[PDB]
Amino acid sequence: KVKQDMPPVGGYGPIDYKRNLPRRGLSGYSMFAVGIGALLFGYWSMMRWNRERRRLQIEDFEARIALMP
Amino acid sequence: VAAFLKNVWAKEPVLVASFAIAGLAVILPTLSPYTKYSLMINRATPYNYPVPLRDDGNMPDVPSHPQDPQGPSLEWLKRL
Repeated sequence: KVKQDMPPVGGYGPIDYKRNLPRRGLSGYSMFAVGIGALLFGYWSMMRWNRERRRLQIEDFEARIALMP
Repeated sequence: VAAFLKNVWAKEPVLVASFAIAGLAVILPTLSPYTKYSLMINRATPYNYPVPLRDDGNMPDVPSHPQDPQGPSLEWLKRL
């Protein structure tokens, strides 16, 4: 008969050993640019809302002071 | 200067950025245009009942009826 030992048609195809750890492109300083940007949004909006809340504050004190007598 | 700051910002970014937030936090309250607004706001909120005074024999201003305009006007806050 023939022999049943293993090796097949040669090569088993290619195999990739070498190291790969790629792909993060979002990082220049521009990460700072987007974060600091987010701050620049927060202070804008929050500024507005605190102004509004002061307006309400004066209005409430007006309620009280009109009550006082 | 340039090399010194490049090197301290190469080694210890936390400390450099800390001094930046510090210093800018020191100077900027002096320059910015919005400063006075905060003061005038804070002074515009009464905590204490406005108390009338004897009117006759005085210089006319800050008039009796609350609608009569002669007094101070925070309308600038009404639209801002």
